[PDB]
Amino acid sequence: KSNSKLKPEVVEELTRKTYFTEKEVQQWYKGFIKDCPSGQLDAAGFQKIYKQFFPFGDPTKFATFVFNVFDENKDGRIEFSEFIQALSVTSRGTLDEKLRWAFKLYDLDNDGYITRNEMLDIVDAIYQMVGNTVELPEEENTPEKRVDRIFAMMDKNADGKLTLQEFQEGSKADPSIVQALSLYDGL
Ligand SMILES: O=C(Cc1c[nH]c2ccccc12)N/N=C/c1ccc([N+](=O)[O-])c(O)c1
Ligand SMILES: [Ca+2]
Ligand SMILES: [Ca+2]
Ligand SMILES: [Ca+2]
Ligand code: NA
Repeated sequence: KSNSKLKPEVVEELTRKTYFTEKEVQQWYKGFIKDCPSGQLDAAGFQKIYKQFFPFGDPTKFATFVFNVFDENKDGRIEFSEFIQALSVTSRGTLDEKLRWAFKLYDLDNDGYITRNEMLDIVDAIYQMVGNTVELPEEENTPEKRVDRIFAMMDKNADGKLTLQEFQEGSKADPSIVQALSLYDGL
């Protein structure tokens, strides 16, 4: 096995917690192990993954935000159970499940609201990750302008924070958000 096989009860458990079949779970564990022999992905390794996908801007900050959502137990490592569950929601979830995950990504302090400064932190990290290989349209060319449009559309009581309900409904109102979150294996 060389631990490239999971225990049977662990295969059954992870298949039951994800949109993957038993075979798919086993294939992902095999790749996870070749790429991370210790069975634990650290923040540095996560940033390397994002560094290859996005070699034009600095993805340090954004990969760290994502790393922290993958890291459901906050021990500073991604283990396979965490990895596979995060991949299942982000690649195969329903729109409501992806929106719940997205909310956890933006709710940096886990208090149930996304403030404007929280969203600005995430959106700045995204802008930095893409980097200015291309010029954006003027009305969305800073992270501030993007956050202001989002709060205009979604902050219904205009208190400077988004509840989970405001983010979900606000997200569903915008066709480009709906589109981005309704993919299954990217399609
Ligand atoms: O290791 C991975 C996944 C993954 C895909 N293909 C692989 C091959 C080898 C190892 C890992 C992978 N990080 N992406 C994570 C992720 C997190 C959040 C979002 N979001 O922000 O939407 C997303 O789209 C993907
Ligand atoms: Ca962990
Ligand atoms: Ca918060
Ligand atoms: Ca609000
Ligand atoms: Na499954």
